[PDB]
Amino acid sequence: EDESEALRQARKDAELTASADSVRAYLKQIGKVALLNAEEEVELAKRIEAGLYATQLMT
Amino acid sequence: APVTHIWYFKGVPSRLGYLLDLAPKDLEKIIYFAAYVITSVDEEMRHNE
Repeated sequence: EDESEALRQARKDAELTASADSVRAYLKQIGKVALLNAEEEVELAKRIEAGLYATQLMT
Repeated sequence: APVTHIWYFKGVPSRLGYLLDLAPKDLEKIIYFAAYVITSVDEEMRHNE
């Protein structure tokens, strides 16, 4: 079903796998983080700008 | 970055596995970036903390 820990146990068991194919291992690796939206991109870019200004003023 | 010789990891008998007392599957997971391994651990700090 969609509950009772059967699906969760199957998912975690399949996630703790080998995947000897290097390309497939890389794909399963990238398939972790979710996608973003324009506001999140703008906020992240502002954070990077603040960080670079911070480090240049350190210098 | 370092690399491991294929002869002493993949073969009839796994020489790296025999030397380190590690299963070949776990060794492949270690040297192919599929599983982390604990290089060393402290005893005094763990004991007193």
